Amino acid sequence: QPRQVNVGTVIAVGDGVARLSGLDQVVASEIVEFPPKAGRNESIYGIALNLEQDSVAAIILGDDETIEEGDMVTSTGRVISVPVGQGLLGRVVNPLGQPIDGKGPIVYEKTRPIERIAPGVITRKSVDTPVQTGIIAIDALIPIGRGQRELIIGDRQTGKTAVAIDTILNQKGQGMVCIYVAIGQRRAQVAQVVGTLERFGAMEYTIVVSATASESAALQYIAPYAGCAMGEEIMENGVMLNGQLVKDALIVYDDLSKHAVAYRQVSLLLRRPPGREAYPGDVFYLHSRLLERAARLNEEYGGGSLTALPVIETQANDVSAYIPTNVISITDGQIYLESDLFNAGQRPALNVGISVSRVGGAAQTRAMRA
Amino acid sequence: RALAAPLVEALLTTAAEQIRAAAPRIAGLSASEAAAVLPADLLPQVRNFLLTMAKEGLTGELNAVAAALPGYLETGSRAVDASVTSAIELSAEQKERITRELQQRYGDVHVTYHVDPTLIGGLIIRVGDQVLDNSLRARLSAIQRVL
Amino acid sequence: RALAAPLVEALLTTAAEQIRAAAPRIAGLSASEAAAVLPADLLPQVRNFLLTMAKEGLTGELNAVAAALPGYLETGSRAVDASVTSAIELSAEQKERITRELQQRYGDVHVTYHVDPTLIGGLIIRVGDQVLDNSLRARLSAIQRVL
Amino acid sequence: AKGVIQEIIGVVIRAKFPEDEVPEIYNAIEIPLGNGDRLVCEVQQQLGNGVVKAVAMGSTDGLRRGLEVIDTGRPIAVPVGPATLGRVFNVLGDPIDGMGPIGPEVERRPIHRDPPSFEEQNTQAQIFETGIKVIDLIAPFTRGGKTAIFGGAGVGKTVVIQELIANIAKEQSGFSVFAGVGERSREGNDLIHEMKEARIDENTTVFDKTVMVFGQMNEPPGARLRVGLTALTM
Amino acid sequence: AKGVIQEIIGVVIRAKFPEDEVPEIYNAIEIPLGNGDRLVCEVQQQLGNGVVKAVAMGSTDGLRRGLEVIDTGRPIAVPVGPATLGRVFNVLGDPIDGMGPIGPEVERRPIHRDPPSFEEQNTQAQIFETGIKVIDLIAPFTRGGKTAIFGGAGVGKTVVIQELIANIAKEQSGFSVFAGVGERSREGNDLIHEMKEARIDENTTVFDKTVMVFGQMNEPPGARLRVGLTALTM
Amino acid sequence: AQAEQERIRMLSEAKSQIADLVTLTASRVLGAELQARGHDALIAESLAAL
Ligand SMILES: Nc1ncnc2c1ncn2[C@@H]1O[C@H](COP(=O)(O)OP(=O)(O)OP(=O)(O)O)[C@@H](O)[C@H]1O
Ligand SMILES: [Mg+2]
Repeated sequence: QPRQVNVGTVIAVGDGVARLSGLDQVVASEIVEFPPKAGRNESIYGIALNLEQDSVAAIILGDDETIEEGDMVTSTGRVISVPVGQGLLGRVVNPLGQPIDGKGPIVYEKTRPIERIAPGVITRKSVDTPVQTGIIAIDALIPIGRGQRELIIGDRQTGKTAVAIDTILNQKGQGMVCIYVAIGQRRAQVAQVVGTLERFGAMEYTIVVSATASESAALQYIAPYAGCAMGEEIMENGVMLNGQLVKDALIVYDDLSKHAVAYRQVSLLLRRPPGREAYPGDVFYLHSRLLERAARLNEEYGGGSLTALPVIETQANDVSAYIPTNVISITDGQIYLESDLFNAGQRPALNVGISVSRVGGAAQTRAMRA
Repeated sequence: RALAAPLVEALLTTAAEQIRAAAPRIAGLSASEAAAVLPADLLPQVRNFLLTMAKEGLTGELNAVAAALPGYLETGSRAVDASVTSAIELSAEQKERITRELQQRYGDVHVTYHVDPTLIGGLIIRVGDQVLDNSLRARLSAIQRVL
Repeated sequence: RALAAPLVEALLTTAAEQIRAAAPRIAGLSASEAAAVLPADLLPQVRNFLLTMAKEGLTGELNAVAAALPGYLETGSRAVDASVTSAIELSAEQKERITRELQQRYGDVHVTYHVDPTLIGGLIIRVGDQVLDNSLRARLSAIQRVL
Repeated sequence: AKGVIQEIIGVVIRAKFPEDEVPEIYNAIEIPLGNGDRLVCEVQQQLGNGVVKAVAMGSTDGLRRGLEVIDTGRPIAVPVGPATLGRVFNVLGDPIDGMGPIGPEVERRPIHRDPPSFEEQNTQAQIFETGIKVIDLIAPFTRGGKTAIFGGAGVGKTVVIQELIANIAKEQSGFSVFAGVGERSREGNDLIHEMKEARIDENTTVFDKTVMVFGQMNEPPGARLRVGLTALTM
Repeated sequence: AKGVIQEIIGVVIRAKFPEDEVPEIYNAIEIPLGNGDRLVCEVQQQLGNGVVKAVAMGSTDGLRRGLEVIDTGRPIAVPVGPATLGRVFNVLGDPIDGMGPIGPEVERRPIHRDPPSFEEQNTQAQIFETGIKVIDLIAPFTRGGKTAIFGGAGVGKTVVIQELIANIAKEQSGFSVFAGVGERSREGNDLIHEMKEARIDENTTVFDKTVMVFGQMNEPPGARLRVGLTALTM
Repeated sequence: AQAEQERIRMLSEAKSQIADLVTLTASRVLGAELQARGHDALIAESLAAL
């Protein structure tokens, strides 16, 4: 089945960024293919970010050491997309939808494009159905409801991943499909998380989207948006879980600070002007795009919901930094974990004085609220 | 208008002739070396341009400049450089046949036939920035997707 | 095509300059008359272009040929925007008069005409970054003197 | 009046127009999409030779480097009138609520307007009668003045807004405008729409007396920048 | 192959190669440098028509523009195997001890390799007794896992490391690798040599079970940058 | 359960290896067929879209 594809030439490939020369009529976020050549039997995709006059600066979703100057790139017409559906439950997949646990191919029929507009302005609904974390401190004082994005902010080692995994494990029969996006997290820690999920039988409804630290900064940059698209499909179409059409998704971004670091890396390698703390100017926009896609749709649009649990590490408990303040502004509530409380025996370590949940009692059962 | 057109064409032809004739005259020879090699086979502007080109010694692609001279008469744009790659070395008859066949764009466009025998029995024809690939290696990957 | 730019542009500019310079001296000549008029020391195409137009009698348009001469080896976009403002709307022969007197600035560069009816008589000539005003300047200078 | 896109870097679009038809500094670019709708940009910097740098107001995830752009001549035109009352709008003035589009007969006004001159300003500050005891006693407003609430959620700020709208609509004519600039879509929408639609006064809902323009965090920076000006025009 | 140096900015060397023979991203190029000894640079970037930016990993303070560079075609290859046991190497895998060079029969592995996949990860770990009260009580040293000490300038990082090596290096039950990236050659090494050669495990010294790659504070940035990768490859 | 998952992974890896071997064998057979018959017969396919 022969087709004509647009071809460009890699004129400068560097630290995961390639200038693709003439790729006219390329969409602003297409997937350039880098077809296999002598020495490489696979395709290394890339995202055509900067469409400058006579140049296409594209970040590379993979290892850039194989790409060479003068290589031909074919522009696949599709914008960056991730496979979605029932087939991804219980599978660890890199942000491109390719399995990395080696349990077989991902059986899918629909590929939802990442980086989608927010679900809507009037399409949402008031958050009423609670998300039962299983932690008394969270479930009583800082409630989380379906469709509410609740930041988990803390120091380097205070229990943020522990809280997220406890929330994921608790959703055994509550009709929730969990997603764990591991951005910049070491592969051994992602393996430990997957082992913990499998041990408690929480891998029948969990999707792990891991872009580890070794993998290129483009994969880490698109790591949350993939997975957010997965949850969007789950809340918009539903998946058959335990014989029920579950339309509720709970997505946990393992560390959005590492995502911001990856975005800063890909922006500075593209030579875009820096901003505060060397981050690009539109990183608040970066995180607001991702977190505003978590919504509780009304009954006219399906009635599904997507619950986001971003995780942030703060250096020396400085919650006044750039990315922490941005994501605190974006989210609907904060869970502050402190090392001082963690060492003093308070294992959940929530600083209930400063932890807030703007949804409030509406995200609690009437018994718990009373 | 008309007088300018004939004048421009004549100047372009003269420049092309000078470049083709004197390209190898100062080719490679440095500024001091090609200064003697610089013959009277150029206009004073053409001689100055050749001296500038051969001052560094890059007077090798001057014939391309000669090829640039005639196209600049008609505003160029006829390059339409296409590249054909097939697994077997192309025989002259079929090479000419496919050269003539890609007449949909400009006719016998600039074609640099390649082999790359890693291909199996197919054509990779890149016209400008549009590539057509019916090579059986492409079908090979398009079936191998079953992996 | 890229290599053409320097040499072709230099040759075309030299031809245009030579034709424009010889336009005053070589006016209404013939082949032999302009051969004795136009300097033969110019480019081989330049002398031919100077003689051929006069031989056919189109020597008056030969200077206009110079106008197209640089554009044959240039993008031809650096034409002065000689804006001409006049309250009286100008006829085609008027505009031809203005352009033919305006070629003294570069050539027949891009000229745009406007009305500005509040002017009386005269015409405002804005060539590049030099403006000559001759229409209402007198009255308002007078009102400045009166006040 | 038609140019071609040259560069696309995020939500900043560079577009080259003809030499004599370059758009002004705040005009709309209105890139037409294949699927019927259009992407309205806003010029920000005239530069070069017919080239204008503009802010996207949208995603720009489906645009090539050759798409045509149709200058609208005027800045972003927003519907103003009694028709645009009790309705929810975006930055571009397109009604994002369930009801139908605004009719062509409704007047469209430029988003960018000159603030009133010095001569028109009141020479003496005047108190603004809200009706709330603590507000009208401790921190009185100003007619044509600015007041800021420093409060989170669950403190009744939304109810205070609703009562202010109701009181101004009852005692005075008191039409109200609400511009949610960079708000959470959950808090700003479907928890302001529903609460104000449910809240009623003189058998008329508060939402019926209030215009809403919403530029939320998900929208590009230009939308959040110009939503305030949209509300000011309305 | 057979490029020419264009620019020498610090330890970063830009070299122009033929159009169809440009080195890959991580290939190793070599300046003959005369005297029978060559400077091995590692490519880092490809800039255009045969221009590549590489890191010298050497003095790069006595070579001029226009010097030829030979493209090896492979990344830095270091010896691996039992032949590297008990020997001290550079970043390039060249021994610096008095003993002879590694033989050609010894396998050469590139210093740039993919990390273990997600399948290969082993999450099983158990306590490793180290004999230090604070380490074995508060933050147990992990067998088969990653651990590190974060210390300032004046604190005793070197003392703690040396004590750990002395405690756990006799009962290794395996081989060991020590990488001296950016550390003093006074204590960081050449006295760890004295301590490792003095320690004896049943007539076989601890140094006989150790591969030591150095690249310390005196070396230029490239050596300190790739010495860790060389040690990891070994 | 871990043993069952490992068995499933091994079966998937075996299927992948079988597919790769089949692709290599098909490539070798196609190369031999092209060497025998000649790739010239594919030239007529150049007019399908160009
Ligand atoms: N009851 C508890 N609740 C939460 N954390 C606990 C509890 N008991 C112990 N911990 C600590 O929490 C750790 C789990 O990892 P944690 O959630 O703190 O990671 P993290 O915040 O993501 O940090 P890192 O950045 O180091 O990966 C355990 O290894 C242990 O040290
Ligand atoms: Mg964590």
